[PDB]
Amino acid sequence: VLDGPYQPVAFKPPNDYWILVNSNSNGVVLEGTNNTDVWVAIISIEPNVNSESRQYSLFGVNKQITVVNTSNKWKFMEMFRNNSNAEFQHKRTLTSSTKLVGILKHGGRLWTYHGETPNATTDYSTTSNLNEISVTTYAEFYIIPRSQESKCTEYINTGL
Repeated sequence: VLDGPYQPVAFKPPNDYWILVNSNSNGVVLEGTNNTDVWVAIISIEPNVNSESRQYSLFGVNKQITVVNTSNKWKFMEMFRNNSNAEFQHKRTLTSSTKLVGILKHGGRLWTYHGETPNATTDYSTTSNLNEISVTTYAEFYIIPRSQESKCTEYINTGL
C-alpha cells in the first residue's frame, strides 16, 4: 500500500505521485522549486510556541520568518513565492497531530494539504513549468499514486 520509507533526498518527483513526508523535528520539512516560477518551503513549528522570529535555510539562504502556534498540535507553514527576486509569503497552514505532510505534481498544478486534522484537504499553486519542480525532503517519506489519494488524505489526517 505504501512505498517507503525513503531516506531524505533531492529528486524530481514524477507527476501524479503524492510524496508523504513523516516529519520529526521542527525545521524545514520540505522544499521544492523549478527555478522559474515556484519556490515552496514547508516549515514545522512545535506545539505551544508564542509569536517570535526564527531563522530557516530556504534554498541555501538564511531567512527571517515570524512564527506562532499556540495550539497543542504541530503547525506546518507553507511558504511560497513565484519570483526568484521576491521574499517568501506564508501562504497556507496545516495544523496536524500526525505530523505527516504531502506534496503532489498534477494537472499543471502543485498540490499540498492545509486545514486541521482530521479534516485537512488539498489546495494548489499554479505554474507554467510543473515538470521541472524538483523536491528536497528533510525527513523520511513514502510515495503514493494519486489514484490512491483517499488513502493519502487518510494518512495525513489519521497517521500511519
